[PDB]
Amino acid sequence: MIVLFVDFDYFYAQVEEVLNPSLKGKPVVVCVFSGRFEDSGAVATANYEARKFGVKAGIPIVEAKKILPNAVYLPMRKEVYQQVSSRIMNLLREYSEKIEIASIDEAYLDISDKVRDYREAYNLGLEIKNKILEKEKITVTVGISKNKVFAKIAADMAKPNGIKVIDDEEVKRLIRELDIADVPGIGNITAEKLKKLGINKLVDTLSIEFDKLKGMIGEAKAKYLISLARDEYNEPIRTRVRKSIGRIVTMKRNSRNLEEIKPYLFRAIEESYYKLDKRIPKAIHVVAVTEDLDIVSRGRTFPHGISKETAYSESVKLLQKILEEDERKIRRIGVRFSKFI
DNA sequence: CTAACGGGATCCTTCCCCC
DNA sequence: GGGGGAAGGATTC
Ligand SMILES: Cc1cn([C@H]2C[C@H](O)[C@@H](COP(=O)(O)OP(=O)(O)OP(=O)(O)O)O2)c(=O)[nH]c1=O
Ligand SMILES: [Ca+2]
Ligand SMILES: [Ca+2]
Ligand SMILES: [Ca+2]
Repeated sequence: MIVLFVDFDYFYAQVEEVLNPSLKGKPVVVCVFSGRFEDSGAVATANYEARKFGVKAGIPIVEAKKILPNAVYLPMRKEVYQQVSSRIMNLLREYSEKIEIASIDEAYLDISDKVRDYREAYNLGLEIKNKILEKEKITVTVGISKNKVFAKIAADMAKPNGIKVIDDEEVKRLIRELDIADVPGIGNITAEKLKKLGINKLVDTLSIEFDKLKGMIGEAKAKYLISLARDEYNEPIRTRVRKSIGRIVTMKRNSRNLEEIKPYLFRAIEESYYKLDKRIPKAIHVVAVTEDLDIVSRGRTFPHGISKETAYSESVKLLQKILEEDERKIRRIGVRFSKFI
């Protein structure tokens, strides 16, 4: 297998840069305002000019303005970014029928049937980089290797407008030397669990007893990491089908009053049913983010599709159950639909 | 009515009903 | 012993 992985660079900020090129060279920060107060919210992404000084995704807006008070702070316009993303994905489909769209800005291409070695796969990587910046003037990063995981690691390394190949021989040195926290699927809770077991490299998973590795990170992550360490990972590129659609809004103030929460729950349903855009769900989940950011959720499924009116009636019953069974004030209320037809 | 913070989605684990 | 569905967890974007 030769897998080609395309990852658009600083993508929300770069799209705003494309629609308004005067922004180029300046630090651009794309924020998600929450409306509790002024500048309440977080950073969706920033470009590298803003990232240089520590303004990156996740940190509060007010924190970013303390660091770069004169940066360009734009509100998030995600469906603008989605239509741009949709057009770029359609470009990628010319280079392989086997393609996996992983998120709004990442696609995996199986180029096994289109090139014979890495040298050609590298050249076609440049052909894709040019065509995207040709047709849409967006710089991307190409990562090429033998499986999805190392193709993504390659792109992580060359990330800002790069292209880089991890060959079979670098895969082996990476198995021995790459920090295991830098492996896709290993966040900090799992990474911290691995270090307390002594594992800091992928090869260490072969030396440890499986049951004690399984006992602390789970069966799936264990087989996953062992498979990578044995150089025997090879999940195929598959078309990913969106399995849920939802929306959760922050209330202007915390509450446990059913009548105060109901408008927000209903607006989540309105916006959620719009995003379904045709497509009928048979399962609904009411999702509450509590006082202290803890997410509670009650749902239920039906032998049939759910109309908007049933979504209204049932969300109230499911919301009542959340307050019946939890004592925390709710801070954000939302809804998720799944199990489509 | 301005208060130390978004939002969307996936896969997996755990528990419990059930064959 | 396992298949299945609900709610919680960890991840990533
Ligand atoms: C990391 C991250 C990204 N995003 C959004 C913003 C990005 O435009 C999009 C893809 O994110 P990423 O690909 O993870 O980051 P990026 O594209 O903005 O920067 P990079 O060049 O390093 O890839 O997802 C979030 O909303 N929250 C997050 O925590
Ligand atoms: Ca990415
Ligand atoms: Ca990206
Ligand atoms: Ca990590």
